[PDB]
Amino acid sequence: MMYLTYYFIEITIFLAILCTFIISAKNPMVSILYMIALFVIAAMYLYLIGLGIFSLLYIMIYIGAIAVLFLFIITLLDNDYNTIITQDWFNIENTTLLTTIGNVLLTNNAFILLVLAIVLLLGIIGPISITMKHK
Amino acid sequence: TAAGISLTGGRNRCFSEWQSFMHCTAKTDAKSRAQCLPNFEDYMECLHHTKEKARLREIESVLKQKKEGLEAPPVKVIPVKAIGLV
Amino acid sequence: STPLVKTSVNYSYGDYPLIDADPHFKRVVGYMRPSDYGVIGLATAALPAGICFAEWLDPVKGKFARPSVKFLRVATMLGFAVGFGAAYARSSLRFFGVTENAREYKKDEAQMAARKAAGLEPYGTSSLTPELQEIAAKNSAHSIAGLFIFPWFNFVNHPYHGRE
Amino acid sequence: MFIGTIILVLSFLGFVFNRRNIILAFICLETMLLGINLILLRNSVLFDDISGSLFAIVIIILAGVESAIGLSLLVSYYRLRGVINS
Amino acid sequence: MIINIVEILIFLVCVLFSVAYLTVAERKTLAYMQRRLGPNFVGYYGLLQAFADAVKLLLKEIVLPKESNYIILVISPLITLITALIGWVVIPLGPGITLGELNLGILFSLAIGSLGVFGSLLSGWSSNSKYSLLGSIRSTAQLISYELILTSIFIIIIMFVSSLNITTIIETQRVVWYCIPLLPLLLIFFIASVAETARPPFDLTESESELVAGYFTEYSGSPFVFFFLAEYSNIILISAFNGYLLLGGYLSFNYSYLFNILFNDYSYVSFLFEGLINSSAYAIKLVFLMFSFIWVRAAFPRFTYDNLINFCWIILLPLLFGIFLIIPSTLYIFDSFPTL
Amino acid sequence: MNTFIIFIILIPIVGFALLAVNILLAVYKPYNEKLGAFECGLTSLAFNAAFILVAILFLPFDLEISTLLPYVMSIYLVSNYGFTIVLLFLLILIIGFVYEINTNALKINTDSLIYKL
Amino acid sequence: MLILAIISLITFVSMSKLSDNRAIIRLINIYLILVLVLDSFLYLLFLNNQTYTVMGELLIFNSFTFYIDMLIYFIMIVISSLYGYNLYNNNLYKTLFEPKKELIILFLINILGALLIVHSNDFITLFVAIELQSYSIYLITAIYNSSYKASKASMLYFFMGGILSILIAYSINTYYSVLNSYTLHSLDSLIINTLDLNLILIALSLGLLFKIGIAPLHKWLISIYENTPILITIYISLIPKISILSYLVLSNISINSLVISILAILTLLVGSVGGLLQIKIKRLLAFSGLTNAGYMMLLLLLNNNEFSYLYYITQYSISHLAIFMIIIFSIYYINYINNQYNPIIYVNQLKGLIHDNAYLVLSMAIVVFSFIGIPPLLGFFGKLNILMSILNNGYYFISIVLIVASLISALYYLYLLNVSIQDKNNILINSNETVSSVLSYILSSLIILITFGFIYNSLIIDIFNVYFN
Ligand SMILES: CCCCC/C=C/C/C=C\CCCCCCCC(=O)O[C@H](COC(=O)CCCCCCCCCCCCCCC)COP(=O)([O-])OCC[N+](C)(C)C
Repeated sequence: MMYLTYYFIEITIFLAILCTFIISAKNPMVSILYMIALFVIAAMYLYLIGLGIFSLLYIMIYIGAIAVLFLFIITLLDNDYNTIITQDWFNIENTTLLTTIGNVLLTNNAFILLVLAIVLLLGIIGPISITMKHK
Repeated sequence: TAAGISLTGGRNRCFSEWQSFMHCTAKTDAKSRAQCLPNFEDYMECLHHTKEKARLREIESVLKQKKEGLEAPPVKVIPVKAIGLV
Repeated sequence: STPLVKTSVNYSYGDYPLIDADPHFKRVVGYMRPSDYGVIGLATAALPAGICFAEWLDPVKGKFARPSVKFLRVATMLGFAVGFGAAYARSSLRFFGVTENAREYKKDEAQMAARKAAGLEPYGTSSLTPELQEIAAKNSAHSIAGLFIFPWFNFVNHPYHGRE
Repeated sequence: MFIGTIILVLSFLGFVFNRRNIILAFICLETMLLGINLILLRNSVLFDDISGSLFAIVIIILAGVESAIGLSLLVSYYRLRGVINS
Repeated sequence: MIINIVEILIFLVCVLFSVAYLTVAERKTLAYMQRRLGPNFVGYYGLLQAFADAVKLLLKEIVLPKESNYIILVISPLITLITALIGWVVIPLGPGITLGELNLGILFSLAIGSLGVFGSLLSGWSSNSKYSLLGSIRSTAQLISYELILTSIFIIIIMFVSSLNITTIIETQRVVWYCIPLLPLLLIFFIASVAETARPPFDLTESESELVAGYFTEYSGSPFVFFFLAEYSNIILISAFNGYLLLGGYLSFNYSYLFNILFNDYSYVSFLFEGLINSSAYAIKLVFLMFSFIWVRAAFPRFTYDNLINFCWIILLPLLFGIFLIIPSTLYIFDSFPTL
Repeated sequence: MNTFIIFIILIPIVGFALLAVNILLAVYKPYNEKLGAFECGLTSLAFNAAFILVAILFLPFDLEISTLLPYVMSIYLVSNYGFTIVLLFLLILIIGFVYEINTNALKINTDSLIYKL
Repeated sequence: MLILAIISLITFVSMSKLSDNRAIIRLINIYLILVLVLDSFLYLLFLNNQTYTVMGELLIFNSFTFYIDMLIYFIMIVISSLYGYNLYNNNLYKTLFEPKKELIILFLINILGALLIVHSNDFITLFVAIELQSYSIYLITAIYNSSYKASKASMLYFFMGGILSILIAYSINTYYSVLNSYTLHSLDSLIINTLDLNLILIALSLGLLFKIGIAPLHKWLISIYENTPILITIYISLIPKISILSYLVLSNISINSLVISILAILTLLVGSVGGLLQIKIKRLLAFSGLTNAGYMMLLLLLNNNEFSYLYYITQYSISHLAIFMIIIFSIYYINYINNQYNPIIYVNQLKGLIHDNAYLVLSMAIVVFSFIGIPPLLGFFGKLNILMSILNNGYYFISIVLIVASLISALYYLYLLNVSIQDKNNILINSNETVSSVLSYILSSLIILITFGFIYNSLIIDIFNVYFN
């Protein structure tokens, strides 16, 4: 019971080694399904280290979009010490990881955001430019 | 830049000694810069806990080489359900 | 409008005195000289004149033909953008004390004195909190240096203008 | 640091010693980015610093656009040949 | 531990039986809109119809075609059913009254939803019947395209709340339901929830007339049970998303006056009565939505693939980006950026 | 061991139990004619660019939509500043959307009869 | 201006027909010229070597980056002229050189990526700019999808660039893990003495340098350069080199690095020796580019490399543009067009060009002797400044190797002139056709710069002493 949550980190690590079955898969599909399994293991590990919101974002994006594209396309083509956790009360707001990321990304690094807008603009223009034959 | 911002928008875990070290590097010059090497070791120490781990290593090593009993107010581990019991 | 961080005072970017380290967009457009409007007009004329002369030199389809009205309209639009960027840059450079700025210096002194007489803030009141004001300042300070790459302006009434 | 490192190295070796297929190649690219990001995020947590997580978000987005462009390139490559013999 | 078990069994039984009876309710409602009766013979008033179909299908042989990946063909329906049911863990029937009280409840809903295209994407590869392949590619396209609309409406709503806890989003609606200021957004969520669920008129994915049956052409027995169950459970769950994003969830009316008349102190009677009121409000909203799914199925002919893709990417998505621009603009104009 | 994790564990067990009931109770008599794939009763691949293109353009647009999550979770803290930044971000993306519309990216005999007298 | 151009151009190219491509490209050519001339006066900001940190310490602006920026605009102007104007008005050249619909937008976005690489003050900005440039350059490689070789090239490029980008991201994150920082500005002499960052910084440098194709990872890039359309190769072989090299020079993270020393030596040897047995024009030019990238890599081992690097990169950009343009012009006099993406392929196809166009061969001679480094052409002074720097800093053996590599590469530089001044049996008698005025004027301007730049050397050093000191 306590050894479970203790070795939970080491279990995700072992399953990740094992899943990286991706290389040895006879069928590339099967390889893509094992890639999805690896991504779920990654989401599991992310929650354990305290970054669950990232577990959910990974599920949303890499499995929800990137794995979906992968499958679409291929159907179509032929350190032993323990840390002290201490409390203090200086934080009166309900500020989480997502709020802080929004704060810094939209104020301290607005430039990075607009450059990412240009990068996504590229991610739109390019595929159209090379997969479509005009006129 | 986001340097110095913690996961909750405050100051990160290792801000204080970093800010002390910057107070150094502001006051000193290139010739005098070696003058606060100490602030930089403090910063790297907060970051990586290396001398702390070494000190704990020597403490554990000598502790496990001891058969005599220890008479000091001890540390007790309790289940999470048992916080505040009795 | 109290600064949260320490700034240099009357720092010399050039041979002339400093008026404003990060001037507000309204000031930079407000202090523009007739020569700067001449620059805007010259760019606005030059860009379609440029396309027409280019067609003269080396016709696109062998035989000379005047560029269509769509392209000329484009040309005017983009030329005005380039001219305005150039003119804004000239005015801001005056503000930093890099080009000659006697007229702008006097006009600023008068405007600041009038504002002080009225009891208002020298740089106006901001709808942002001071932390967002420092962040806006650190984002807009000397952003005219990247005029070639991206346009960025100061639209925020912050107090970090580098004066006394 | 451990799970991310091993995903990175095993995906790299899968990429290099691929002599089976190009899809394996795409997948090794993606999983390398995964391992990089996991190392990054563990470091972010240990430092209680937001810069690590900000760069993790940016990697996520850029890996998205990179996957989009790469699959578009593969499709354009296929359009001429009809078959991927790797 | 015991209380946790009892809560989970109660919730699970209610959800499974509600899905089972939604099928009967669909048949009966369509029947009465078609001047006929629908199931009224298997069980009193046809109330055991769904269990009859269930038992039959569980006694049916499983056929694994020769060219098929049998593992994938059997596991794809299983994963789609699991995700469809996992989606229910965050749905509240009252303030904090849910199996999972996550501060990232919305993000959980969206993620588990995005795990919903894999049944369609995988079955075509597993069946190998050609009809299944065409259906699978077209479905994957349609589903992802409309998932975009659903995610965009989620974002627009969070613009008003600034929270990813579902209960908080519901509580903010005591002032007004969000379907009042955003009526056009509610219409689009219905049109898109119909499409994302693959229901008529947008049933191109498994339309019998264009393609016999659909991706499920080859699914007999329990795998067919799983696709069926996942489809109706997803209908109810996306009606739930609609309910708490736009219809105020479990909020009906201010019953403070009434409770002060009836009771004079807190008691298990009053807690139960409040629980019943909240749950009844939320369940009546769910019932109106399910009825609307059935109504739209009764009234309209199907779209073509080109038609629905054109819809989503040329009529809906521009409007949603326009709303992305106009909602924060209205917040800024009136100084009403919501606090955390 | 809260309700969340127990429910999450419980669902796949129910799925596997229904599957095992089917395997245990149903007959199983495969033969060649039954194993054939069904295509209207008798035995018996180029695609269009827009098929590729819907899928491929899903990923950038999904990323655009999900890039607004940090914004809507921090709207008040970023005030009228972040507001303007996110307008610029949205307009830049809207430009790419306009390009997509005008190029008609996702979309898939009138001669007269003349006699030489 | 660049962002505004990109936005407008996306709108127009959406709303314009395929026949308007060249007119659009002429429009942008003139726009860039106008920006270069009207906004040049911003140099004045950089007087006394004044440095500015901008965008919340993400971007850094000094005289060096301003100069690199102007140079990149000049290169973009020249390169866009080749697409915006027809050499000849015959059917053959309409088939040979037609601009794709989206090509100009890709060019501008890749230029933006390069400028953001140059100005990058923080590692997040560096990585985003690297990925922006890498993606745009993948697409530019792939936009001519009728070519089998171009598609194969774009795919190989995608994979090699992806691996190098992962190496770069790994280096960035290791630097973060050790220092909890994303800026090199946090580094100081005390910090470098205290901590061993050598491994991390060299991994970052190597990840950047293998993207411009330094040995022993050259061959994939030379193959890509060989297999792309010629007007694409003129671009993709130049801009990434400039951006990456300029960033590395500005950052100075590999001073006296033993590994960079060995790799620069190896790059010189492979670029010089390996280009000898080449028979294809573009492979010859790619090995030229490899040797010159070696010459510039040497400058990453020392401080105060700004003058030598700027002079060398400018003269190299001019010589590279000019030699590609000469190869382009010599197409009109070949008797066999190999295909529509690469009309001329083998060096021997220039044989006897002096009998068809004497002054084209004069220009060719001038550019070749610049590459060899014959004074008083620009190439000589570029090599002279580089030797001055490296000998001032005690790189004796590397100087000897540089001598030897220049000697060896002179052989396959003169191969071109050798076959060009030989004699061809069928000699042009007459022609009504006129080469386009604009491109001929541009080629002439480049040639005159290479020939008579040295008269301004002392004026240039005087200006430099006030803007970079
Ligand atoms: C009316 C505006 C037109 C200006 C357009 C400029 C376009 C640049 C395009 C290509 C670069 C091409 C050659 C650049 C010249 C360097 C200027 C300079 O002096 O270099 C210094 C720094 O020296 C260095 O590190 C070394 C530079 C290496 C040059 C190698 C070539 C030497 C031979 C060229 C001879 C010049 C031809 C004259 C023929 C009559 C930067 O000077 P600066 O930063 O103060 O800016 C100058 C003031 N400006 C903005 C108004 C123009």
